[PDB]
Amino acid sequence: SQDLLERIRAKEAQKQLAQMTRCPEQEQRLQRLERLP
Amino acid sequence: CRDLKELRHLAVLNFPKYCEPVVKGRDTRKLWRNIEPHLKKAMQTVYLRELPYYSKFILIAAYLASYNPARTDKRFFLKHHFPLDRLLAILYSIVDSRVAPTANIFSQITSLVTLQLLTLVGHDDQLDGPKYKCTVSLDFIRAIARTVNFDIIKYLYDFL
Amino acid sequence: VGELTDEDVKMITSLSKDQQIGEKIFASIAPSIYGHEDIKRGLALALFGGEPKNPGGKHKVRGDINVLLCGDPGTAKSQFLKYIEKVSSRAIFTTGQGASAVGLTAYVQRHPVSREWTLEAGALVLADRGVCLIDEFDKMNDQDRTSIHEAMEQQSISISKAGIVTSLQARCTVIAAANPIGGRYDPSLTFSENVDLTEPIISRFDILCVVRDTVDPVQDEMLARFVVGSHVRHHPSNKNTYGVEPLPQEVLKKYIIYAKERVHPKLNQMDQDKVAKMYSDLRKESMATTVRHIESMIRMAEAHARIHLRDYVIEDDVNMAIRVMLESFIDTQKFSVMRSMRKTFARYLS
Amino acid sequence: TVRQLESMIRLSEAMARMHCCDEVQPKHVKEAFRLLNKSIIRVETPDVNLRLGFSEYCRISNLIVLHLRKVEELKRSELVNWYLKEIESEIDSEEELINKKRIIEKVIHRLTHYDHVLIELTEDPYLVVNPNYL
Ligand SMILES: Nc1ncnc2c1ncn2[C@@H]1O[C@H](COP(=O)(O)OP(=O)(O)OP(O)(O)=S)[C@@H](O)[C@H]1O
Ligand SMILES: [Mg+2]
Repeated sequence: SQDLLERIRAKEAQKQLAQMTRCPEQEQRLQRLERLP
Repeated sequence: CRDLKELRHLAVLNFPKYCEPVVKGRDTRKLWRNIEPHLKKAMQTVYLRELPYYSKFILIAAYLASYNPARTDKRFFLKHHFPLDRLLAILYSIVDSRVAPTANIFSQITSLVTLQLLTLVGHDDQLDGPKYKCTVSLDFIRAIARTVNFDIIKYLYDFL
Repeated sequence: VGELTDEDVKMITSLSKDQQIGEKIFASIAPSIYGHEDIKRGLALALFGGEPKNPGGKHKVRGDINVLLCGDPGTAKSQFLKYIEKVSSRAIFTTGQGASAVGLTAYVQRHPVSREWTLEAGALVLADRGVCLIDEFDKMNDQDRTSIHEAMEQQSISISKAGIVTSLQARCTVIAAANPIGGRYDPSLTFSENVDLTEPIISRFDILCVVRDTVDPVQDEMLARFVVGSHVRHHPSNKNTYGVEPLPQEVLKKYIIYAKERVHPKLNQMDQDKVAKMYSDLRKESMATTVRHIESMIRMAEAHARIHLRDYVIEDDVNMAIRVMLESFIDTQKFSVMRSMRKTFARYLS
Repeated sequence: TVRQLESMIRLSEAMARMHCCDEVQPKHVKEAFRLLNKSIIRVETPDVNLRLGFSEYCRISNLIVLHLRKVEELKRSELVNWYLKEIESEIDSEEELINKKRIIEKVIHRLTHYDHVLIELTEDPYLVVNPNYL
């Protein structure tokens, strides 16, 4: 059913949001680290 | 149509065709599909329920005289650059053949006046300077022009 | 002529013996443009050119055809001019705004180093023996127009400036483009009234072609189909009315060169009575509304004979020249009289 | 004139380049047709009674009429189910689903009872298109 798929997608989105609760600056410095040399 | 009488009259008129399909053999889709085009044909009329040769030329000339300002007359007819005389000049210009001023054309003018296609404006006693107006719809004059092989749109100043 | 390969000559001769050579020649011009047979016909006929003559060394009869093109916007006149620019072996393109009288003609100048009077050739002078294209000729200043008539009529320019008098040849084919005043051509007015040019300038022109815009659904279908097909064909990644296959561009160019440089027709089988009667009728129907028209028709017949690579002119050339000239003339008249003109001259148009 | 046709082809090519698609699709043509048509344009369209935009209202009406006319060669619940199936690519939360249900119910009722473009035939009534909508 569509409801089951949407709830699964919402659960995945919530899990990924909890994953990205980490500070965005952590990856921004990593991005800059490749540009430094 | 919100008129109860008119809607009831329409229902009375159209009911037999409503009941034909079931007689031919509660099928809502079947009835609607069989009946839809007739309804569209009926809605075309909600509230509604061959001239002689020279007469056509007279009519088109009268229409041109009525709907074309006099200043542009020579611009449309003179080869190099409303009263009855203007109509006569325009008619002589339009027709490729020399038409004699037989009394029959005057009889045609008077008959066209009688048929409520041309309205007399001036006094009835004044039959030397009479005034006329044309009351023919544009679609009618376009249709009658087509049967003559004449393009009236090319001479209408307003459209240009 | 010396550079021509004998294979090119044999191909040209094999094309000449074809009975449908004219049809494929006309269809070979502007493949990317649809319809408009009359304009390409007239431009090709002018491109082939007539035979200039100098009877007795007293007066010189030009063998050049001047074409003026007035049309409603959206008919790809500039595309035709650009194609003519590319095809011609010698071609110069000028715009109306950027062409001054001093620029178009030769002018006297003092040399920056040695400081003697010197002549610098204009566009028309460099167009000698070639073709000159004028775009937006209706934009010409009247003062700039004044110098044009001399080169149009005599195909030579006499410069009398700063104590220097010189004569230079101006044998060129001139193609001029113009737009009607107000942006739309009025069929209820004479051709002279719709174009802001004096009568002598129009008289110098030999062929006049007017193009209008009409809303025809079938013609719209044809235009859309042809345009989208052309767009599909000419993609860089991917890189007729007469029913005849167009010729290759190089073959057409070689044919034009050979025809220009070999054929010299002779008008020894012309019936003067027919043309005399036609010219009398032309006078009758023009005063109701000249010699150079007859001269243009004569050089037109000469050019048409040159198309078929014939040393002598057959009367079919005269018939086609009469037909196209009459079509050009009636197109310049008012609507109220062109029907009567067509009825009167239905003998030749049929 | 033909210049506008060339502009239309250029607009289709620009839409194709925007989406990084190696081939041109008719969706680009449909998108560019509106922009060529609109000409005179207001600052902002007024709201329609929770409010919804006029362009979105026309979009929903066009989609529903096209589907009904295609099916002619339905039921209220079945059509709503189809719409929810088609709009699945955009909804990401339950609140959006209930909002879309509210919107579609309101739009269907409004078209049935105010614009008369949809005619009811006798809890799941049959819906038919007014035969004079193009
Ligand atoms: N009959 C036609 N067939 C094919 N393409 C055409 C045709 N008419 C116009 N076009 C296209 O339309 C484009 C623009 O036309 P233009 O040449 O600018 O119009 P125009 O008739 O020269 O009037 P102006 O000089 O621009 S005001 C051309 O480059 C062609 O690609
Ligand atoms: Mg142009």
